Amino acid sequence: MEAAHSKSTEECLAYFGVSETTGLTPDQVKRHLEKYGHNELPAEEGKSLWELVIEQFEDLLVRILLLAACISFVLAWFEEGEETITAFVEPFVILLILIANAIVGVWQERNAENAIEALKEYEPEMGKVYRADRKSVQRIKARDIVPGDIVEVAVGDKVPADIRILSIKSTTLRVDQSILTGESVSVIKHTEPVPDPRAVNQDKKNMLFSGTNIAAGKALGIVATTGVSTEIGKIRDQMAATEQDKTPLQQKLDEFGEQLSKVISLICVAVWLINIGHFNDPVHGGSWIRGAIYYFKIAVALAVAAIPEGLPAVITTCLALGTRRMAKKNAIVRSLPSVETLGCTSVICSDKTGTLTTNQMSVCKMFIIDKVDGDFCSLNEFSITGSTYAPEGEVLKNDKPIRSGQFDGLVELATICALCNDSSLDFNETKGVYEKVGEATETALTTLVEKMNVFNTEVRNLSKVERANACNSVIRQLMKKEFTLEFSRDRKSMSVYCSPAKSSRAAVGNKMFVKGAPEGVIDRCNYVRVGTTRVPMTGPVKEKILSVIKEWGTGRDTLRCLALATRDTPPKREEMVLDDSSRFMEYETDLTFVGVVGMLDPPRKEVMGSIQLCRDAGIRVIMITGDNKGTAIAICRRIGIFGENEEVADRAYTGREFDDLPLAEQREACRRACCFARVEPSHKSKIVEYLQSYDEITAMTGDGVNDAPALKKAEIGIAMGSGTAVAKTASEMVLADDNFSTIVAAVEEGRAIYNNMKQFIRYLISSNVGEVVCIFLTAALGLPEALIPVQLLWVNLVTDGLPATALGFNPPDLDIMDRPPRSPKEPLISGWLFFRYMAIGGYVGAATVGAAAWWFMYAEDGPGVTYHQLTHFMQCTEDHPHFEGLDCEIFEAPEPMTMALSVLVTIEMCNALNSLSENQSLMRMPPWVNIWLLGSICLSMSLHFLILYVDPLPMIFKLKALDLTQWLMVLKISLPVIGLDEILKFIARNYLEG
Ligand SMILES: Nc1ncnc2c1ncn2[C@@H]1O[C@H](COP(=O)(O)OP(=O)(O)OP(=O)(O)O)[C@H](O)[C@H]1O
Ligand SMILES: CC(=O)C1=C(O)N2[C@H](C1=O)[C@H]1c3c[nH]c4cccc(c34)C[C@H]1C2(C)C
Ligand SMILES: [K+]
Ligand SMILES: [Mg+2]
Ligand SMILES: [Mg+2]
Repeated sequence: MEAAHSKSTEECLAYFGVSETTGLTPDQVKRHLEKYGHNELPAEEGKSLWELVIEQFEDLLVRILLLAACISFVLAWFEEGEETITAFVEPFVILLILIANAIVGVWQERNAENAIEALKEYEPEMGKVYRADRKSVQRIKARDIVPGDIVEVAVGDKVPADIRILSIKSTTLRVDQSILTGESVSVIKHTEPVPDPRAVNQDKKNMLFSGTNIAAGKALGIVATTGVSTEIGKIRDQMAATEQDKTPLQQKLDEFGEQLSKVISLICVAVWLINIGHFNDPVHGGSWIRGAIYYFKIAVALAVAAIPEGLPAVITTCLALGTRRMAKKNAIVRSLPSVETLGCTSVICSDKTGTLTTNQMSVCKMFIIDKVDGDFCSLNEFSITGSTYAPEGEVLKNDKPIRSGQFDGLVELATICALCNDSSLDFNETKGVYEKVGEATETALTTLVEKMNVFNTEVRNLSKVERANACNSVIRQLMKKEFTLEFSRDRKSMSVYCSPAKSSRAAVGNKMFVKGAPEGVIDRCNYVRVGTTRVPMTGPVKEKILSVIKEWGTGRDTLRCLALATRDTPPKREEMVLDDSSRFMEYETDLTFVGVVGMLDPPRKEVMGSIQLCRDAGIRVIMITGDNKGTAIAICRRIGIFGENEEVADRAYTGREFDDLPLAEQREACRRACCFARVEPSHKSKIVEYLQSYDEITAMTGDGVNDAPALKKAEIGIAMGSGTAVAKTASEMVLADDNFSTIVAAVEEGRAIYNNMKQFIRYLISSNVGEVVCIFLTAALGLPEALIPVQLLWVNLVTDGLPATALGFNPPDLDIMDRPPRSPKEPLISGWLFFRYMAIGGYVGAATVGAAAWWFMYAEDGPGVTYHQLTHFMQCTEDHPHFEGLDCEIFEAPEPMTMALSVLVTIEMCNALNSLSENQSLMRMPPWVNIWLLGSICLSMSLHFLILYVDPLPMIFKLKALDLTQWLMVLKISLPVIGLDEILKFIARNYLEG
C-alpha cells in the first residue's frame, strides 16, 4: 500500500478489500504474509573478528610482506648446515608482526554495539488486531501483522507498523513521533486525506508510523506497509549501507600505502636489471641456485627496508593519547582514528533539538494586564530565566527581580497553569536532574509555577524530590479539579472545571480555567482581569493584547504563546455534557482574559560561542532539524548561524521546499543555505551526501534516531551524552556531558594529531629510504651484506619507534586554530619535504654502506683489498689464490654489519633531534626541549647495547660490540647528518618561503 495518506479511509479499506469491523480472514493473512513477508527490520549481524583480521591482509603493503615471510620461510628452511638453531626467526618475527599490526588495526575500530540492534528496540513485540475469525481484539506478535490488518493502538503503545488511521475513538489522538522528527511535542492526529503525494512525515497527520508511540487516546487503523517498507525501515536501510568507510587521514595513509608498494615493485625490476646486467658472466661453476636466491634474498631485504613496519604502533599510540585527552574533556571516542577527523572538517551539520538546544521547553516571558482606561491599555510584562525543567530561576520585571505573589494577576496565572495541566515534574535521584512527566509544554507550566512560588511557600529546605511539585500542590489544595474539558481541534483550547476545596457540590464559586491558542481564547473573552477586578474586553484592550502576542510570536523570540483565562461563572456541572466535545467551546465562552505565557526550547549556553570559534577556524555550521522553520530560524539567529536581522529567504528551507528543487538546485542549496527545517531522516543524510560531493569533509552532530542516517554518512558522527542509544552507536564520538564546546576542542586536538603524524612519518620514512639505499648498494655494487632483515625490523619497530612515539609529546602550536582547515587534496608529505627526507635517506644509505665498506679496507681490524676489490665476494675459494693473501669467511663477519647498523641507528638518533622542528634550526629551538625524546634515545641506545652485549642477542642479529675507536668513527659519520638537515633548514626558513 503506497500513498495511503493521500486517500480516504474507504479508499484504503477498499484497496485491501477489508471491513473495518471484522478484519482480514485468516486466508487473507496467509496470502498477505507470503506476499509481504514478516513485520520486522532484518538484523545486520556485523562482521565477526575472523573476517576482520582477514580483511586487514586485504591491502597490498601487507600482502607484500605476507609474501616475503613465506620466502624468508622458504629461506628459513633451506639453510646451510650452519646457523641452524634459529634461522627461522626471520619468517616468524615477520609473520608475528603481521598479526600484531593487524590485530591493532581491528582493535582500534572496536565496538560490539550494533546500531540496528538498538533500532529494533523500537519494534514492539506485540500488537493488537481485529480479524474475521474472532469478534474481539486479538493480541498477536507484531512481526505477524500484515498490510491490510485492522489494528488498534492506545496510550503508551508502540506503533507496530505504518498505518492509515481509520477512526479516532477518543477526542484526540496524541502521538510522540520523535524517532522521525527529533521533537517530543504531541502530534494531534486526524482521519482526513492529506492529498499532497509528497507530504513529509510531519504532514501525514492521518498516519501512525511504526516505532513511534501513542501519548494519548485510542485509535483504529488499517496497516499500509510493514517491515522494511516503513519510515523506520528507511532509517534502517541507511544504517546498513556499511560501505567500508575510512577517515580522510586513513585514506591518505592508504594512498601512501599504494605508492610505497609501487616503489618496492619498481626497485625489484631495477634490482632485477643491474643483476641481469651482470648475468652475462657467471663463469658457470656453482648452479643457478646461488643466483636464484640472490633476488629473493635482496627482494625480501628490499621490502623490510622500504616498509616502515612500526608506523601502526606509533600511529595507534598517537591516536590513543589523543583519545585519552579527549576523555578528560568528556568526549568519548569510540573509534580511535576519528579522534583526528574534526581537525580537517570543513562543514559541521547539526541537529537542533537536544543538541544545539536543551530540549527542555521553558516559559521565558509572560504577561498580565496592568491598567485599563478607554483606549489606553497597559500590560505588566515579565521575563523568567532558567532553561531547564528544574525549578531554579527568577522572575524579572525590567530585569529587576520580583515577587510574583505581589501581583494578583500572577497569582491567577500561576493558578491556571497549575490546574489546567496533566503533567508534573519529577526529580530523578539516580541522574540528579529534574525531568518532565507528561508533555513538555505542560511541564513548562509546572516549572513556571514552582519558579513563581506565588504564595511564598517555603522551599529553601525541601529535598529536591519534594521540591519538584511544592508550589503546584499548594495551588491544588485551594481548588479541586472535578474534570477536564479536554482539548479538541475545533476550539484550540482545553479546560478544567474546579470547585473551591471545602465547598459543597451546590456551593458558589466554581471556576473554569482555560488555556489555549491565543486567538480563539481571546475571542471568547468578554472581560479582562485587572489585579483582582474585571473590566470589559474592548477593542483596544484586545488590540493591545494581540499586539504583544504577535510580537512575541515572531522575533527571534518566535515563541509558542498560550492565552490563560477563567470562566468566572461557569455552567452548573449538571448542565454540561461531558461526552460531547463539540459542546466544549460553548462551555468555554463568556471568558475573563488573565495572561499569556511564551515558551521555547532554548540553546545550550556554550553553542553560540562554539559556533564563532568554528567560524574562526574556517568551519561552516549548518542546522538540520525536524522542527518547524520559524523556530529553526529563530534559534539560528539566537546562536549566531544568522545575524539578528539577516534576510534568509534563500538561506533556509523546509524538507518539502527542498524536495521541490531540482537535483542541481538541491545540491547548490546545501552550500548556500544554513537552515533546513521540518525534514525527514533521509533529508539529513542527503544534505550530507551533497556537501560531500563538493569534497568537503563533513561532520554531523545530533541525538535522535532521526539523526542516525546522517551521523553514519558524515566523515564523523558526534552524538550527545543524553540522547539516544541509536544516535550514540551510529556515532564515533559522544559528548558525555553534552558540552558543544568540546567540539572546538576536538578540532584542536585533530590538528595537533595530524601535525604529529606528519612529523614522525617524515622522520621514520627518512630512515626507511636510507635502508633501501644501503640494500641497493650492497647489491648493484655486488657487496657483502651491509644490513639484514632481522635487524631493520628492530630499528624499524623499536629503536626508531621509541623516539617517533616521543616526538608525540610536543605541546601543540599556538596558532593551529587560526587558519581554515587543510584541503582534502593536500598530500601528506609533499614537495620540499619529500626532497628533504630523500636527502636524509640517501645520506643514510651512503653512510651505512661506507662504515661497512670501511671496516673492510682502512680498518686495521680487517685489511681487505683496498682498491675496491671488496666488490668480489664471488671468488672466495673460487679464486682463493687470486687477489687474496688471507682468509675466506670474512664477509659474513658481524663487524661490517655492526658498523653499518650502528650508523643507521646513531644517524636516526640525530634525526630524532632534527625532527623536533620541521624548520627552526637546532640552533634556535634547543634540542633539550622534549625530554621524553632524549629519554627515548637512551632507552633506544641502551637497547642497542643489549643486542651487542646481553649474551644470546649478538648471534641472532649477528653483531659484535665495538672498539672505542669503532664507535668514534660511527660517530664521525653520523654527526654530520645535523648540518645536513640544517642546510635544508636555513634554505627553508629563508631562500624558500619567508
Ligand atoms: N492540550 C492543549 N491545551 C491547550 N492548547 C493546545 C493543546 N494541544 C495543542 N494546543 C494548541 O492548538 C495547537 C495543536 O497542534 P496543531 O495540530 O494545530 O499543529 P501546529 O501547531 O499548527 O504545527 P505543525 O505544523 O507541526 O502540524 C497549537 O499548536 C497549540 O498551541
Ligand atoms: C598486518 C597489517 O594489518 C598492517 C601492518 O602489519 N602493516 C600495516 C598494517 O595495516 C601496513 C600498511 C597499510 N598501509 C600503510 C601505510 C604506511 C605504513 C604501513 C601501511 C605499514 C604496513 C605493515 C605491513 C607494516
Ligand atoms: K560516520
Ligand atoms: Mg592493518
Ligand atoms: Mg535532536
